[PDB]
Amino acid sequence: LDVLNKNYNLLEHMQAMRRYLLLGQGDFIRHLMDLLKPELVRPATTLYQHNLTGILETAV
Amino acid sequence: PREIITLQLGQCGNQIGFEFWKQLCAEHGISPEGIVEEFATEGTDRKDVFFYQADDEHYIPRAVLLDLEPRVIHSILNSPYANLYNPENIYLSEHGGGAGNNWASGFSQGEKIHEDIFDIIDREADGSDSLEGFVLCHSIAGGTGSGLGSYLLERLNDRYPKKLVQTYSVFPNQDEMSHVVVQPYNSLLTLKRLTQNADCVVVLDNTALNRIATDRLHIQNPSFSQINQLVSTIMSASTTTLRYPGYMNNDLIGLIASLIPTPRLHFLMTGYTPLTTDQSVASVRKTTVLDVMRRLLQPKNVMVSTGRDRQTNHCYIAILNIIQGEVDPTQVHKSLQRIRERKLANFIPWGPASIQVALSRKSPYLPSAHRVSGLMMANHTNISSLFERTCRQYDKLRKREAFLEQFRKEDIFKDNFDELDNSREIVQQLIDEYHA
Amino acid sequence: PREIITLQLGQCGNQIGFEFWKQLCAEHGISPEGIVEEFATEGTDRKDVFFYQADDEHYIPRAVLLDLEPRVIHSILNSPYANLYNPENIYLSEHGGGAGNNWASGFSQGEKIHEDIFDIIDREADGSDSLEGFVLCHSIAGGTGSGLGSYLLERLNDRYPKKLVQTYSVFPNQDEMSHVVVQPYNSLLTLKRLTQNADCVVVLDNTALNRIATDRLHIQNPSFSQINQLVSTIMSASTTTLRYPGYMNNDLIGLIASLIPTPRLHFLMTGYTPLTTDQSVASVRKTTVLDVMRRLLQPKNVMVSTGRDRQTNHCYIAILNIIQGEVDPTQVHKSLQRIRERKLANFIPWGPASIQVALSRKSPYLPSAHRVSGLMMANHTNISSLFERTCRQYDKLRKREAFLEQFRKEDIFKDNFDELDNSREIVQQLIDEYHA
Amino acid sequence: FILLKPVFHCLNEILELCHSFCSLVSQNLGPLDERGAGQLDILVKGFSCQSSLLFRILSSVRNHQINPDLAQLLLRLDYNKYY
Repeated sequence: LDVLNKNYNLLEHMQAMRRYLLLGQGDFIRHLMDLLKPELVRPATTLYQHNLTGILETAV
Repeated sequence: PREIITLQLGQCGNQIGFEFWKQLCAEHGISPEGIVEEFATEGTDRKDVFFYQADDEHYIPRAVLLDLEPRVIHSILNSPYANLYNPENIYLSEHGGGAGNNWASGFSQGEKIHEDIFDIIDREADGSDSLEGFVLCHSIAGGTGSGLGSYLLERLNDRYPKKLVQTYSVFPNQDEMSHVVVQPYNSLLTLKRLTQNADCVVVLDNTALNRIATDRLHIQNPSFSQINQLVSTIMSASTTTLRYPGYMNNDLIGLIASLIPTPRLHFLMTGYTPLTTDQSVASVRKTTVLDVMRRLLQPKNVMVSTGRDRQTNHCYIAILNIIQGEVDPTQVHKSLQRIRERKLANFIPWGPASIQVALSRKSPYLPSAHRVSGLMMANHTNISSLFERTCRQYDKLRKREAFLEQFRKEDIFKDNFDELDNSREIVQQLIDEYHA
Repeated sequence: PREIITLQLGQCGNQIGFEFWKQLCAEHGISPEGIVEEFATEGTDRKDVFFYQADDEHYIPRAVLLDLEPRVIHSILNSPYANLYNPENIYLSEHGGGAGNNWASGFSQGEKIHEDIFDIIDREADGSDSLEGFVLCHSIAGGTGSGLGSYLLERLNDRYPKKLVQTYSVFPNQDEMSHVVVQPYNSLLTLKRLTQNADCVVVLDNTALNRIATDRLHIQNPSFSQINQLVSTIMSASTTTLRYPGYMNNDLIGLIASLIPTPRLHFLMTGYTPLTTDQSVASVRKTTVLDVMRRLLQPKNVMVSTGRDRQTNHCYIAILNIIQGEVDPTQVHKSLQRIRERKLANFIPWGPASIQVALSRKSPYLPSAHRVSGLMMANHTNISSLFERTCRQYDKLRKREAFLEQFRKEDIFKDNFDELDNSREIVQQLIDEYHA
Repeated sequence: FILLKPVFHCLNEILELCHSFCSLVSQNLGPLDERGAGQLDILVKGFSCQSSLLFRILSSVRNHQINPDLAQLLLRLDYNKYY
């Protein structure tokens, strides 16, 4: 349990996944879901993924 | 993102917002001229929601302060918290105003400085491409905050139509009528603009301030230096879901949406218990959350002068109970368990009610991470007693021939007095009709 | 190799090029009269691209400066940076000119000094056997830079046909029309030569200068000593791929080729954010590249007076975003990732668009190797608002009988006024037609 | 190297087809000649022989079990192409 704390932060990732998949802190997801709605109102195309990667990066 | 522009205005609205920004630096772990502590980012996870976003880690306040009286701003620059304020966002040095004491003064001064009043306050609007709204941190007492504040409730309704409007307005004092006598006139003129030209208000009574200021605070001569202590804490308490990282109703359009039943019914009762510093020596023994919300619905912490025997025919519709800091959340559902057994809130017989409880972690500070805090945002239909108090003091003054010849010389040609009287009775009749 | 001859001309064009050469010595690590630092070759890998190549490690500027007014050159020789300039390349001591204030003065003086004006400026042309081109560092304001500058745009088009022409021309000020009144006449006569007798321009508005000069610079009385500070940095910023060692678009015919859609559509919008010295104390904490290009497309750093509500029916076609110095290039593709999600640039519906980003290492200097710099070279089709502003001020003046009898006595026999009006409307119609 | 046979043959076919756009323009007053438009008509086919062959790799980039560094680069020019 000490080698993860020095190098990998294993159970810190247990808390970090709760903020995105369990949606613990809402400001990460609300500033997401505000910008994220003008893309979700249209049907998805093959041009969908490329602006979804940096609508994340302007949200984080 | 969620940037709100505060509109501090008037003789009393500038002083209650001065220590509101001064409260925010002590909890963010920041200094008004520098950054000496590292507690601002590890302890607090969000800071750019009321401040302007940083250029040198200097969180500029998104604030504007206009007043006709230069006395309120000359007691600011000698304080060491004024260097955080900017001398180019609002005014430079030696700013002035009118003479001046009239509701018709600031109502007529809005369209002669119309070019300058819509120039520098709009520069902060396009800083963020998703503006939250506007809060008018103004006053009802006097003619300074009530005269000019009624103008911006009209022209910002159509120029910025998709923005939230909601104000923390303070009510004036009705003890004697010697120093001021124009109090029934300028109050009802702004109160009409607070219902149809404004969505929500947060009422703050003055006669209920000295009820609390002699309750536990133990003063003999009531001064104006105590009016900023009860007000600045509950202002920062109302944004604990918004400033500190919360999940549900973490926006200002989140909290107000879950409490307003209908337009022109938005007057929210406020409550806040912990104001005593010698409680600190006995909170070390795990003082729980099971006893802090039993006294919120009990009419002891209220800031609204209302009748004590008028609560049996009135019914609560929406009640907010905000706990902060250390909550011990394994018993917060246990505190809400005990609500249905007492029925301390009368429930509306036509529809459901709601007791909403929420939590957020407080500042990394020793008086904040130790003592439980309870903020109440009630909505009870006994608020017409204040509207019956203001209207009975309004029609009695017009039969005494008071300020009918001294008030209609400037910019008033027709009788707009019953235009305020019927619309106030429309509020008072639809409140009692709302529980069928 | 890639030698460019700058054509500094006029009352304003000589002063903006004087500190342009003065900026180049502070970043090359050289002195105008000697070489005291060894940072010129180990830090900077290329120096002979704007300077003349060395004979004694004295990098002579490849510059010529002609003006009718002797006042601009008499404020040069007392400065210690004039010994780098040569008194035989342009003029010796006591050079003069006209009287003189007219567009027809310098237009008629070009063919009476025709032998001398094409003698000493051609001696620098055959120094390198592969000449890059000519940049006319001239002015539009006044009759000095606009009168003589229109002549060299014609006779250098055929005598040197295979050379790049592109100018950094400054636009005049349109606030009041009391000191000068000949401003609509001399501007449109040069603006016709800037589209058909010239390939590209770089517009620099004067009414947008004092928008920035009071934004963050905090001045009370606007003087002419601030006009050289915003201009000389972006001139040296535009040649960072050309002076400092870059790879792609490292020539002046590299940058301009990737932005011009078509001839007579070449007016490029410029933007440059970092101009404040107290930002330096907070750039020590790894200020990234992810936040510096979010504000370039946001209309805050622009130097073009354009409409704010006219950007919805106009579309960007080419946008340049130049980062300099410390870039941290592992996140420069991360900055371009966030561009498609906002769509802050409206894209043309007929063809593709392009957001080009490039980098080059800056000077080995402490204010240069620490703070991020962003240079913008936009191309947006809302530039007809300036052309609608100049044309509406042009036809209104001809109906007031202004300068129709006072202007046609010398060397003007026919009405060439509608020759400028239709060709300006040809530009304004083909811009809106360009997005089908 | 992006792919062994097709993309390297697609890429050298790009640089050959715009190399005859050099030698077509390089005549005296190119676009007014009959040979200027006659040599052009083969090239307006071969240029869309290259964008459509670039279009054929993008379907192999979306339907993806091949290579991530291939896919991240070729789409980076492709939203820089189709946007």
